[PDB]
Amino acid sequence: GKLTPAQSKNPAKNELYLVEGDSAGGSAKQGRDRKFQAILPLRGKVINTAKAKMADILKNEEINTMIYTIGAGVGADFSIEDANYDKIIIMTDADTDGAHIQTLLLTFFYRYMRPLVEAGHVYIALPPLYKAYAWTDGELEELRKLQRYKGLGEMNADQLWETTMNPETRTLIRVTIEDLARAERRVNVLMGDKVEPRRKWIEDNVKFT
Amino acid sequence: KLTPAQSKNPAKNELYLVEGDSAGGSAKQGRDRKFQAILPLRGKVINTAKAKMADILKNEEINTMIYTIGAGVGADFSIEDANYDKIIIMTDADTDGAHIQTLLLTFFYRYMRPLVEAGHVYIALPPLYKYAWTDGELEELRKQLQRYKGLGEMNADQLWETTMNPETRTLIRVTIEDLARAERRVNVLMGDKVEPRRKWIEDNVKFT
Amino acid sequence: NIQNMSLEDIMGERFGRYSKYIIQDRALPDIRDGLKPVQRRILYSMNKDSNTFDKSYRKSAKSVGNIMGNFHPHGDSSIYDAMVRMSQNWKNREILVEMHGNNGSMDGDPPAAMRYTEARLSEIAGYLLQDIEKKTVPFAWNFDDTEKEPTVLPAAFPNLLVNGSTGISAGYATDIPPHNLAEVIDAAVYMIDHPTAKIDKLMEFLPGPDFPTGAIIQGRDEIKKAYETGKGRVVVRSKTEIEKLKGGKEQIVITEIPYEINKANLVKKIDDVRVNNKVAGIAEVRDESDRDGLRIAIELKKDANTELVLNYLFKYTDLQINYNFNMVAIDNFTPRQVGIVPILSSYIAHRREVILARSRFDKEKAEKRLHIVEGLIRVISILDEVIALIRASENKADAKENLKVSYDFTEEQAEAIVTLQLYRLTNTDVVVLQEEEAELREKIAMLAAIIGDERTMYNLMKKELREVKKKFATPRLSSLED
Amino acid sequence: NIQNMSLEDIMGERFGRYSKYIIQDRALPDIRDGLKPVQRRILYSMNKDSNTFDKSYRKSAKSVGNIMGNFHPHGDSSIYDAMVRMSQNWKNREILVEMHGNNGSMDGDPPAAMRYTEARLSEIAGYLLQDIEKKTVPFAWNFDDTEKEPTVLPAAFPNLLVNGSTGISAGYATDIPPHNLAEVIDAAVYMIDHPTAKIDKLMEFLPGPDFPTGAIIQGRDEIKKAYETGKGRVVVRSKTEIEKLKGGKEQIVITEIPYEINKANLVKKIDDVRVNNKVAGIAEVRDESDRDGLRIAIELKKDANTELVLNYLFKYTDLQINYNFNMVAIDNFTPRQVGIVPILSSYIAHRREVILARSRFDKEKAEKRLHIVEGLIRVISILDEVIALIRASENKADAKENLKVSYDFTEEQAEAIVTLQLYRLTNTDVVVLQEEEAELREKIAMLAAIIGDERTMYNLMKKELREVKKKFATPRLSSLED
DNA sequence: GACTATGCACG
DNA sequence: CGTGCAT
DNA sequence: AGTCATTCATG
DNA sequence: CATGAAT
Ligand SMILES: N[C@@H]1CCN(c2c(F)cc3c(=O)c(C(=O)O)cn(C4CC4)c3c2Cl)C1
Ligand SMILES: N[C@@H]1CCN(c2c(F)cc3c(=O)c(C(=O)O)cn(C4CC4)c3c2Cl)C1
Ligand SMILES: [Mg+2]
Ligand SMILES: [Mg+2]
Ligand SMILES: [Mg+2]
Ligand SMILES: [Mg+2]
Ligand SMILES: [Mg+2]
Ligand SMILES: [Mg+2]
Repeated sequence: GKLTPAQSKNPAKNELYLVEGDSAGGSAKQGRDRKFQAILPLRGKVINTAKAKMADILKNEEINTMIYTIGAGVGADFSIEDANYDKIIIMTDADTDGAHIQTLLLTFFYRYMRPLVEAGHVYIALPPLYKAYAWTDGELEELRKLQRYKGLGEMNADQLWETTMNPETRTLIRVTIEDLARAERRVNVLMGDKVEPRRKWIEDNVKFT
Repeated sequence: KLTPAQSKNPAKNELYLVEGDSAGGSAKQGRDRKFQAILPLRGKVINTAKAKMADILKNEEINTMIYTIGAGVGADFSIEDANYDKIIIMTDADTDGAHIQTLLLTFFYRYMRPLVEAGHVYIALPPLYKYAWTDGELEELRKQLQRYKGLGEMNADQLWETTMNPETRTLIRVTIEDLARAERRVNVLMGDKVEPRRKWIEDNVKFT
Repeated sequence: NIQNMSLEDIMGERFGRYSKYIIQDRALPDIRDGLKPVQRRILYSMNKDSNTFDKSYRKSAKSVGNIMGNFHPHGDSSIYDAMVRMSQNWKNREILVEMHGNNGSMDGDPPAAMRYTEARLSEIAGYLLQDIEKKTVPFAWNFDDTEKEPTVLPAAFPNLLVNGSTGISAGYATDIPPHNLAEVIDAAVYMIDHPTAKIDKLMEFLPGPDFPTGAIIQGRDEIKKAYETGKGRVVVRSKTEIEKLKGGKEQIVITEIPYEINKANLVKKIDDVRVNNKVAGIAEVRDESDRDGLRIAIELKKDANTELVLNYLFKYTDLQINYNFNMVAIDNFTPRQVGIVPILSSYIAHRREVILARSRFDKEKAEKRLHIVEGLIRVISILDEVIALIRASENKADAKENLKVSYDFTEEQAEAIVTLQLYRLTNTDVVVLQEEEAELREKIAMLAAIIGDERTMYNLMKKELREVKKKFATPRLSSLED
Repeated sequence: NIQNMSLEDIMGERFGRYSKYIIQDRALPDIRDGLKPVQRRILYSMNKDSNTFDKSYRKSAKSVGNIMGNFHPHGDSSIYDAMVRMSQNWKNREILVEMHGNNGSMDGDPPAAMRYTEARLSEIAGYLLQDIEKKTVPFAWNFDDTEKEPTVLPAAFPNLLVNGSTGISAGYATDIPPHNLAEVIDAAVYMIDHPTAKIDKLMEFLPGPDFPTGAIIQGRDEIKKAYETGKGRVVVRSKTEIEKLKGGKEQIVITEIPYEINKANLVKKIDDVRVNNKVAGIAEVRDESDRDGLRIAIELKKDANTELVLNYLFKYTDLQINYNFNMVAIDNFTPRQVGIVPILSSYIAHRREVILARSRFDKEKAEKRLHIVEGLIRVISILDEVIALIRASENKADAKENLKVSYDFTEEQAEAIVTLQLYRLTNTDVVVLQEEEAELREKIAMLAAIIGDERTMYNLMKKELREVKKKFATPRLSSLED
């Protein structure tokens, strides 16, 4: 077992944590409420489900232990009720690469688990940037009335709780597929096989200065 | 694991028992691939004297040694079916290198006596400073500095010229010149029993 | 060409080298600062880098590399591992390094790789290093011949007993348990006054071990045997308790456990006792420890005899274990089995060399300075003249000789005078200089006392050992039973 | 508690966040200095630490960690693997890093881990950093706000073409082969004179890529295509020679292979032909590469069409490959497909920028001192009343003020005067000072010229490029064939 | 970025 | 066995 | 002190 | 299938 399980098996409040790296992976085990929170360290960069073969996608340890740990099976063989967690939260560094990961994961939770996503079940944790913690460069100027977090790993097991894991002190972005169509196009282009649409998308949307 | 010599020839070929992949890698680059193989040893080697000949045949380092030296181990040891003419031990100049030399020699003494009493087992002498070996050979070179912390901080072509090149290298050759005073020496120092050794240390090791 | 060594002799030389080195320079602590050489290097390096309790944290790897390149020519994983340990408040009684991030847990899971963690010395580690600039401890060259390293730290508190060691050399090995900082100090204070103190008086201040893990230590007799010969076998038992529940279902709650024990394995090994049913009627083991408390609750059955469960757990698990003293350390360059006395003595011995060295250093400093000040007070009364005389001089050297010959100033005073910046000729108030002249004689005096009178020196040793104690003292965690 | 976002949005402020960073700040070189950020940080750091070609090697880990705590908040593996590359001379035409130890082979076996190796900048890397201390390039805060780092090096030689780059971000990738140093300089030298130069003419100076592994580059028209649009496919083929062995059997001897190609795999794949008999005639495939040469022997059987074999291997192995240009770089904060012209021009634009800054800088310094010397030359004429005045002054602050108001000195001068050591009052030789006022006037003119004569500026830039050429120029390794 | 095995003394 | 510096 | 896997765009 | 900075 790569995964660290919740103490009591209540798929009614049980949350599955997808953490980037064993560094933060562990710093997450320690800081948790063990009765209802499990931890699954994601060792590496999660595979691109939109780019690769549904043959190779299945023979990928990081995806398997998610198909097994989620307990519903992927594809259409997906029973959204025989799952094992109410909320599935994606916990990553507040960095560029963490962002990249938030991506690759999403595309999987849509390509191969649309239901879990449409059922408003998938979330995205929101770790802090500064320390009296803040989240945006504006919320720092208000506290000036000074540590800078380079990611989840350089954070202490007690601190990560009060700030991003505590179901009271935390703020979770809740993924919803609002317009199933204008969404299919976005996941399809960013993470797709075709390079030239991505290029154009970056050119039209990304401001270089 | 092993890097062969480009040509089998049990009479001229040399097997280099190196300390760790990084040194074993500088060696794979300096060799004369025609007659020099390289088998790198990964970490401190198993004390063939302290442990059970059971768990001994289970140590990968040892298996991949009995098999490439190609003559089996112990009593079933065919001295003639040997694979290499000279078996050379290359470890750092540092103490842990010294330690390994110990661990190996005890193996070759205990589970391959024949290859040891045959003067086939050698020990490379890398350079301490840079080209001088002993602290004295240093004071000389200042008349007419880079100190070496291990075989690994040395460059490939430097390695060759100084230790691996037959024409230019200095070797020790472990000769068992007394099967009695060379048994009571292994068992005291590598034996299961700790008291003897604590004493030997207390008697021979001057702590200044 | 090849030289022929004897197997008997090659093995002799080689094991001798390893033996000696690995004894005095790897697995065993110096009896005075209670540090293995890598530990010492870590601390010293971090300090040289201003990576201290008061200044920012610092990516660990930065530190580790700096350590590996200036002082400790070995694996970066050894260095970090050791650096990590010194920062884990469940292995050390009084942590030497503070680390932001994942340093592990009592569950024994691994720390974050050094890329993730940042670190700095603890306030108290500061004290181990106190006065080190002041030429107070013997330095040698680093493996490089490029930089000098301390061979022992000043040790403003007696680290060897306070944080313990352990401990695997060759021919020898060591195991010394942590001790309450406040008590070890009380002990040393007494022995400073009564050199000849014997173990029994000593144990009135230093009753025995104080594991950061806490718990219960049984065996007052073997503690003395230990404090006496250095070896000895005490007993360490988990702090238990009983809660009551519904249906008349009693519960065993554990809150402290045996030093050096892996909470996780302890929990599984217990739970195994349930599964295998090695003793009658356990319900369910559960680790309910969260970030601010240790709690293994062992739930029992309806008609369950709690006092047999508990006793089986003590006998057949690590819920209670044997801690063996084996106090080995390195006195005068060699390994020594030592008891509570040789330890506490060498510490005083050392603190002594340290306080003398420090005092000579400060004394010479104040002296060289007093000298300059005496110089300046004279000048002021002949300022015009000295200016006039410099002006008439030819270069700088001529000025100085002229000062010497004409006013009997000394080389060192002439230099001082002649290299004052013009604006100094404004703040020309002597009453202020006279004040410093005095502050300085007083200082020189107080220090000369210390050097000339063993009793005045030991009186400092004591003053200081108390401040440390006042400043860092804490309660016991482990309780004692005979 | 919660806040909702669209799947169409959370994939927007993410992948667009990643994209930009990976593109601006990771996998693509800056067109002016030819460095991806990791590399530029590596070089800046090693240089900041006097870890250069003329001083001793420094343990790789010491370096690596310093980079990681100062500038590059990332993997130490990533940092070392990069440092290692900059040091291997079968990947770099002009290596930027010198590494004592096992840094790898063309057989591509792993470099020793960072705990074994030491390293320093190469002499020519000095040239990449030349004049950094002079405010030539723009700096910015580090991820940490403790230190400023350069965004681009001064680049005294045109690295991006000389060494090459590669090359995989998101939305763009890059492949730029290496080039001979002398040639790229000739090219830029020409274009400094003729801003409006045709590729055809430039190519008289820059005939095509020069890989450090040599070999044969085939495809004149395809090079042009690349030098012009930045995309192009050329063929790279191994240097071959044939040796008539005794027995009527021929032997193909390889002595150089294609850039980026693994000698070990290449031998394997070739022998794997021999063993499957895909083409017929191969007898033994035997690598004979020693420490001072490349040599693969392919011993063919007696009577066997050596052209059919050789060609088979060219098509079906890496004995011969297609090398694709895809020259992208970061001009103005953004990725740009570019050819020889935008490249050389961007470099030239940069040197210009640099040389101007550099010159504003020394001139500033030379001004500030000339101003003080003017001040000092004056004081000498009025020394007596000046000492006099500083005398009647209340304090340093009042002396400067007094100096100003009484005699027109300026802050800058008032300060220099008021902080002179008493012994300066010995000297009264205006003649040495006047020799300096002259030297400084001259220095300033020369610089000022440079700053305000576009032409003057360029001949300097050329003067320097030629010196770089004279000192580091080396012969082609790769032959060209239409 | 986890996993994998050794030496050494000790109950 | 499991300890902690070393390979 | 090596070994395993993923990104990204390209021919 | 590699490539080389990244997880
Ligand atoms: N089967 C497993 C899946 C993950 N994994 C690997 C792997 F093969 C190699 C590396 C690796 O070189 C590395 C590094 O710092 O250079 C870092 N990492 C970790 C940051 C992710 C690696 C990982 Cl996880 C193999
Ligand atoms: N053939 C064996 C299999 C296991 N093994 C191991 C191993 F398991 C762990 C480590 C290890 O922790 C380490 C370190 O730097 O801390 C260094 N080394 C290398 C210097 C020797 C290790 C090695 Cl080789 C090699
Ligand atoms: Mg990160
Ligand atoms: Mg070594
Ligand atoms: Mg390790
Ligand atoms: Mg027990
Ligand atoms: Mg890697
Ligand atoms: Mg081909």
